[PDB]
Amino acid sequence: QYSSNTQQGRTSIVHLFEWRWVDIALECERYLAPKGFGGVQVSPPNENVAIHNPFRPWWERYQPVSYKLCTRSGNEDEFRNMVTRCNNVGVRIYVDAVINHMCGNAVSAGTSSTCGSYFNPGSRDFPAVPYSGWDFNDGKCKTGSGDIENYNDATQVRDCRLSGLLDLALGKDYVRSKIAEYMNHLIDIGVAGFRIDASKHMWPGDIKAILDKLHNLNSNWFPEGSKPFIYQEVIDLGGEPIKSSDYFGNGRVTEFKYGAKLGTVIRKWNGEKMSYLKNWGEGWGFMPSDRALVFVDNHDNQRGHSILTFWDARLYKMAVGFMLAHPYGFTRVMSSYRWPRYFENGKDVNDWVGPPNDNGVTKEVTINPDTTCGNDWVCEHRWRQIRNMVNFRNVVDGQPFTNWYDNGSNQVAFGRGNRGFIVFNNDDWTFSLTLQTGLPAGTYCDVISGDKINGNCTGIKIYVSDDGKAHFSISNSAEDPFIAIHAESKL
Ligand SMILES: C[C@H]1O[C@H](O[C@H]2[C@H](O)[C@@H](O)[C@@H](O[C@H]3[C@H](O)[C@@H](O)[C@H](O)O[C@@H]3CO)O[C@@H]2CO)[C@H](O)[C@@H](O)[C@@H]1N[C@H]1C=C(CO)[C@@H](O[C@H]2O[C@H](CO)[C@@H](O[C@H]3O[C@H](C)[C@@H](N[C@H]4C=C(CO)[C@@H](O)[C@H](O)[C@H]4O)[C@H](O)[C@H]3O)[C@H](O)[C@H]2O)[C@H](O)[C@H]1O
Ligand SMILES: C[C@H]1O[C@H](O[C@H]2[C@H](O)[C@@H](O)[C@@H](O[C@H]3[C@H](O)[C@@H](O)[C@H](O)O[C@@H]3CO)O[C@@H]2CO)[C@H](O)[C@@H](O)[C@@H]1N[C@H]1C=C(CO)[C@@H](O)[C@H](O)[C@H]1O
Ligand SMILES: C[C@H]1O[C@H](O[C@H]2[C@H](O)[C@@H](O)[C@@H](O[C@H]3[C@H](O)[C@@H](O)[C@H](O)O[C@@H]3CO)O[C@@H]2CO)[C@H](O)[C@@H](O)[C@@H]1N[C@H]1C=C(CO)[C@@H](O)[C@H](O)[C@H]1O
Ligand SMILES: [Ca+2]
Ligand SMILES: [Cl-]
Repeated sequence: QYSSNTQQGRTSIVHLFEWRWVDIALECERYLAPKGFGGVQVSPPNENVAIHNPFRPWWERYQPVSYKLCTRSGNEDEFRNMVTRCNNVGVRIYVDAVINHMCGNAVSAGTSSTCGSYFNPGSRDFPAVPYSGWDFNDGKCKTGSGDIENYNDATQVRDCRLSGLLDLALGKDYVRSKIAEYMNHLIDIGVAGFRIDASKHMWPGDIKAILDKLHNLNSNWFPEGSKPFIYQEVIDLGGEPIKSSDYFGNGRVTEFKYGAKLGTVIRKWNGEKMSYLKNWGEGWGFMPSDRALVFVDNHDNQRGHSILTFWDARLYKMAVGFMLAHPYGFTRVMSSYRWPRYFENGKDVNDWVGPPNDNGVTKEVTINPDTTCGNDWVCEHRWRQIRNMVNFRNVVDGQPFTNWYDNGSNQVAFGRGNRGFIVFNNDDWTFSLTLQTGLPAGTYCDVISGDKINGNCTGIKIYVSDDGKAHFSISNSAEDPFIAIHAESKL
């Protein structure tokens, strides 16, 4: 469960949040394959509640109605088509598995669902599965409300309703088997693994029991005996009885400390500075690198405070670039849509807004002439600075963190063996200095400011001399105050 199952030399997943299956299929072929992306995390592919108040929120997809592969992203045919076309060009699909719960307990009965399935929350009736009253934790939960009230009580965190979401009885072999049936359907289609939603709200032993029932990966694309990559969503910043480490038996775990601390550093908040990143990773009290799934922001926390997002583009690019250059963890890049933010007493009252849509119909991802996206899709994964850093990570794969420099403040650099070097200026004055890069002598294209195309650079050029040294100059007023060069950006 710890191996991503990506093609050799492909080291990142991108979350194509709320993207339609047809758009993902095309993206694999036209972009992700040739740009060396490892895979795609997809929104939940299973039927959910169509919520009309407010209007089709992104979070409706986290309220299951059945395991029918029928959503605003598309149907089962489209989903199969996407996985096949993606695997055929060496790009993997990872499913957002919502298996802790069904929908909100107070949702109205009926067929207000993305595949028209009937369901009745009040009577605990989900006949498209089927689930019935016996398949939920109503009787196991010991809180007065039936919901989670206190995170300092590990038992209710697992046995009670997360914000009133009906809590599946994962201790029952029947419930485990219905979930495994769904996950096995996806595996056989060709899915390479799973993001396990709300992992904290499940007993590690119940997750294990479900995983024990899973097939090996599809033997047309994957070597014999391949297991799904598992990365479990557990938010653990400390201070709670449940720990990320409790889930290590099942696979990797999201390291939420990662983006929280890096954002704080890059914003220069709380007295933090980039020079402190010299011992980044386990030195910052993070989980072991071989279990961490890392990211600057995710679909939840990009809607809250302190986290860096595409809204803070300049600092965001640096943070994502630092992450992609650094060997700690397995990296996931966010890909978002814009929504009509509106702040009222410091809260975004429109943080619920679903993907770009015309009366609830998801808009296609259009591609502009300059390779950016239209229709309000942000496409961070297509931003030159990020896309090129995704390749940087591939090129330097397996090389050691080395040649660290800092000015004691916010001017830092480091290399990856003899294959890549990166330089950051986050201070309020100019970074002008000759540094040991660890690289062979040559002219290198800065892949942040530009591209190598045939035999020239479209941006900055760095000149590495015979002793591996090169001069860097980065103004503090630079639009992208960082430079990165690697073995494949050499002229
Ligand atoms: C979203 C996230 O929530 C949980 O995370 C906890 C975390 O475990 C805690 O440690 C802690 O963390 C804080 C920490 O304390 C801070 O100090 C630190 O700085 O920041 C962190 C936060 O980053 O708090 C957080 C937040 O509570 C889960 O542990 C985690 O798994 C969650 N992420 C997941 C899971 C889900 C669930 O599938 C997805 O959730 C999203 O979708 C749901 C469902 O649609 C949506 O909720 C909506 O629907 C509800 C039914 C509704 N409820 C109301 C109705 C009631 C009547 O029945 C009431 O009973 C109830 O109380 C009402 O609130 C919600 O209002 C409505 O919004 C979620 O909002 C949405 O996020 C995530 O996307 C997925 O990634
Ligand atoms: C282990 C520790 O890691 C992180 O701490 C960072 C600091 O946030 C950062 O400012 C910097 O701290 C000093 C640095 O170590 C030192 O070399 C430099 O000269 O001065 C810096 C402060 O001015 O670097 C450290 C990591 O080296 C996290 O932010 C911390 O939360 C984290 N602490 C841990 C460890 C313990 C055990 O004592 C608990 O207190 C806490 O629960 C846990 O999170
Ligand atoms: C492909 C493209 O990537 C990069 O562009 C990013 C910005 O760097 C990023 O900050 C963000 O810009 C938004 C900005 O923050 C805000 O002021 C404004 O309201 O909205 C902007 C988006 O419209 O997003 C864009 C991408 O959408 C580079 O900075 C661009 O130079 C880069 N274009 C290049 C690169 C290539 C090939 O690598 C060519 O295809 C393209 O023609 C060329 O212009
Ligand atoms: Ca639960
Ligand atoms: Cl996540």
